Amino acid sequence: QLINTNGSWHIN
Amino acid sequence: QLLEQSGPSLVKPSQTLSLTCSVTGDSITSGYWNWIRKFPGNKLEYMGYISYSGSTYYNLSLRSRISITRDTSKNQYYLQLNSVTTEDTATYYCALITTTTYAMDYWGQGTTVTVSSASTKGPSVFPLAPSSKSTSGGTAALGCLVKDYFPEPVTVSWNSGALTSGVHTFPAVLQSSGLYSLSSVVTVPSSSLGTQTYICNVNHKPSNTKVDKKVEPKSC
Amino acid sequence: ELTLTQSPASLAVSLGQRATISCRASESVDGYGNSFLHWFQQKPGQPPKLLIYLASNLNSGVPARFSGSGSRTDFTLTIDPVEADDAATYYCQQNNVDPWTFGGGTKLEIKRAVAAPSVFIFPPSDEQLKSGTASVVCLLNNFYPREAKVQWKVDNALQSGNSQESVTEQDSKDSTYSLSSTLTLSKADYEKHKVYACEVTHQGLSSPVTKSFNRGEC
Repeated sequence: QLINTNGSWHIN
Repeated sequence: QLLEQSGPSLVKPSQTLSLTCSVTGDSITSGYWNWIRKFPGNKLEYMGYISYSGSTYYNLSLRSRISITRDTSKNQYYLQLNSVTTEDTATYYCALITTTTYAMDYWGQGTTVTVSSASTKGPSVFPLAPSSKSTSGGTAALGCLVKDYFPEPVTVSWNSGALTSGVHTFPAVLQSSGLYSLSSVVTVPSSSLGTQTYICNVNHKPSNTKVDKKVEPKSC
Repeated sequence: ELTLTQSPASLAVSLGQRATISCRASESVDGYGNSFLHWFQQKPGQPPKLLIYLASNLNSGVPARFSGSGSRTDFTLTIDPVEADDAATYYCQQNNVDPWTFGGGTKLEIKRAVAAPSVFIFPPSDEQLKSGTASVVCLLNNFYPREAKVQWKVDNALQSGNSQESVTEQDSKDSTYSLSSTLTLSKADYEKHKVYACEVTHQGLSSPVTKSFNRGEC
């Protein structure tokens, strides 16, 4: 369930 | 599920553009809430989002003069763009990204925004009457000339939306006066002209104007 | 910084054939086993519509004629078979590398049989004549291909600098285009003359067609 930060997606 | 858009369609240069997206269906405390804009022909530029948590992400080209905010009780979010110029003239779409697709999967209809010091002006609507100079076979063409309005856009429907088959609404032309002009036409059976009623509905939101024009046959 | 390059800018494909549009990223848009590249379709007066999410997944309510493939930097949208309803502009979008971008677009045109326009003409209304201006309007209905030529004649004299025109996007059903041209004269000028004519050249016509009316006559 990816989440996005400053343009990039990633887990947790 | 509906993303409704609100805001001014006309902004003066060096001033601030404020747009609103009202969401009905699910809460904005879920997903990512974005603004995108489409330039007059026809490039798309991503503007940015406010997340479910209230964190924002901006396109670096816009980081200087952009602000995206939200209101969770009203379930709305907003776009603020400062020091606006004629290069900010575009159509402004709001859109949602869910984690089901991780893509922009729901959109709003958009808000056409013109940057100008000129004031708005409602259209004059004149008939384009069917006659022996616009018939071929059992087919007659008729229309409406939507003349001298500002700014864009105008939308035309026929018989309140009942009549869609054979309807052509043309792109507007910018006249030398600086006012737009647009035609809309439709082909119908020529045998019906005497017994069937045809009305164009012209919507010009920028001037808060709606005009219904009934078009009748030309007989000498 | 990151650029998405679409190819070609415009593509002409016949009904029931295959269409392929490419999108190339300067850097990878992959992440966590996924390619963060998506395909949208936009028609005039409408928002973009999601066709393919994550490179190769079909959005719900989108026909199976649409498919997506590729990875890393090289991606491809495919329409097979292409239908009349598929006339639109197509965009790729990536959302995993700052800054987020779209491709420049690829317009898809349906190839079909040559069709000559039906030419129609409309005198100005009297109501507008009251304003001191006359708009005469020439309509070219349902023609293929797009390239058409419209010249105005007033009492058989060729006009220039006093008319404008626009063309619709391709029809979603019959794959034709339509054109509208407007001649604008002052009331005085319009009343000084008699024959108002629109001359049309198109591939579907053996010879140029001159569609006209006479002021005061049926």
